[PDB]
This record gives sequence, structure tokens and C-alpha cells, in this order.
Amino acid sequence: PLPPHIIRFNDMAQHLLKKVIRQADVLIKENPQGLEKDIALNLVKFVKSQPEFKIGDGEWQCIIGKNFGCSLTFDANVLAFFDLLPSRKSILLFKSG
Amino acid sequence: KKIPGANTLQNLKPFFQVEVQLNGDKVTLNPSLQEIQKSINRAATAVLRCSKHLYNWDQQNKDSTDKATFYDMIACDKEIVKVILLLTGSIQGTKNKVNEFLSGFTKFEWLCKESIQESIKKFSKNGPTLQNYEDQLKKFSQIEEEIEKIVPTYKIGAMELMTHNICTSLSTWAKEWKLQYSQDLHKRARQL
Repeated sequence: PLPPHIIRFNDMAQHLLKKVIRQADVLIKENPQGLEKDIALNLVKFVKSQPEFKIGDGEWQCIIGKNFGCSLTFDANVLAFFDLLPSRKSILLFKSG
Repeated sequence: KKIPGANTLQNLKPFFQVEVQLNGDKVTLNPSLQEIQKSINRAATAVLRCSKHLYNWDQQNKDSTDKATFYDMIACDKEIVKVILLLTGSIQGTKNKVNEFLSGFTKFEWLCKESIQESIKKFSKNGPTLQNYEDQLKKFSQIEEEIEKIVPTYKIGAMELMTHNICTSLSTWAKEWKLQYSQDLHKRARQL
């Protein structure tokens, strides 16, 4: 069973998202203090590594926030935006179009 | 016991004081209460033997003029035999009141189980926020308030508990959690 969560907006096949959820939760526990730079850096450098996630028009972007708003020319295949309920961090993942 | 006053041979008996501590982590009067009641029985035994063997008018020298049977009858009379029951019963009543104090304080004994580093480890693993740390410190502070709230100091019958010894124990356990927090917080301070 996945760790609990809320999907505000997802567009990739679920399995890609599942991997994202598991790694993100364990990481957020692993780095429970500091700045969200480090969360973005580590998440990208993991996500950039796997032989999965092969297709990319531009390349990876990860944004974290607790209050913002955005407009994005994302690649039509991959985009995700969701929240981690213990901490309530709004986390946004995509590929540049 | 505090109302009457004592003589020399009975210096250890009046308004008897007993040490209270945590025998095997269990709040208990260090000298056994049964032992102290036996000390009361020893006091009464010394008195009862000194009173059984008297040299009254009838007895004269070593009961030569007349036997000392009336006193053994007295020892076997109501005021001694049947009153041992009242004594022992009131004593058990004191132990029961103590046990009530104990039951109410079993919640306070939670510290013994929480003192293990594993519990603090588990909670540390969660990488809690500073507010969360503050909340545990507040919880510890609240416990301390209870530690000072050791108002019940009623003498259990004719006995006195060393509540202070209990207080110190609770206090020291408390400080352990604070130091366990302090190590991690201090290394954070040191780095930055």
C-alpha cells in the first residue's frame, strides 16, 4: 500500500507516480530539516538516474512550496502535482516543453 | 504514635520513620512494613515478657510465693490475642491506602518504561519539528509539576514515608530525557 497522499493533478501512468511517492516519502523523512533546495536536488538526481523516465523533450524540473501559483509549458506526457499529508508540502514535477 | 511519648529502651519506636524508595522500581517502604510491625511486636514482646515475668506481691522472688499464671491468662485474654487482629488489620488498611497512592502513581511510574533510549530513538527517527520538541519539553515540564505535586504525605497509621526520596527519583529520570534531547540539539548549535 502506498503512503497516504492527495493527487491534485497527475498525467503520467500510475507506476511512474508510485515510484515518485515511495522515494519522496522516504527522502522527506531522511532530510527532516534544512531547506527545500536539498529536497529538489536529491529528488532530481535520483529521478534523473533510472533507465526508466527515458523520454524527455526538455529536461527535469522539481518545485516545492507551501504557497505559490504557476503557469507551465510542460511536455504533454509527464506532469505531477500532489501533497504529503504529515507535512503538507505541495510538490510539482515535470519535463520542460 | 506521635501523641504519646517514649522512654529509653523504646527509642526506636515512637512516631516511627521508615525509608521510602523504589524497591525494584516499585514504591515501597525500605524496611518491610511487616518487619516494622514485627518491630512493634518486638516492642510489645519486650514489654509483654517483662510484664509476664513480674515480681508482684503474690509472685515475690521468682514467683516462689505464688505462681505467675494470671499473666499468661492475660496474655491469652482479649486485650492481647484479639487485639493483635485489630492491629494487623489496621496495618493492612494502611498498606491498602498506600496501594491506593501507588495505583494513582502508577501513571507517574511511566517514566521507568519511557527511559529506554529506544522510545526516544523511535520518536527521533521521525525527524520532528522544533515545535514538536517544544511540546515534549512542555510534557516533561508538566510531569515535573506532578513531581512537585507530592502533596500526599499522610502518615500511614503510625508510620512516616520519605516522600523526598521519591521526589528525587522522579526528578532524575526526568532529566534523562532532557539530556537525550540536549545532545542532538547541541550538535546542531555547534555546527551552525
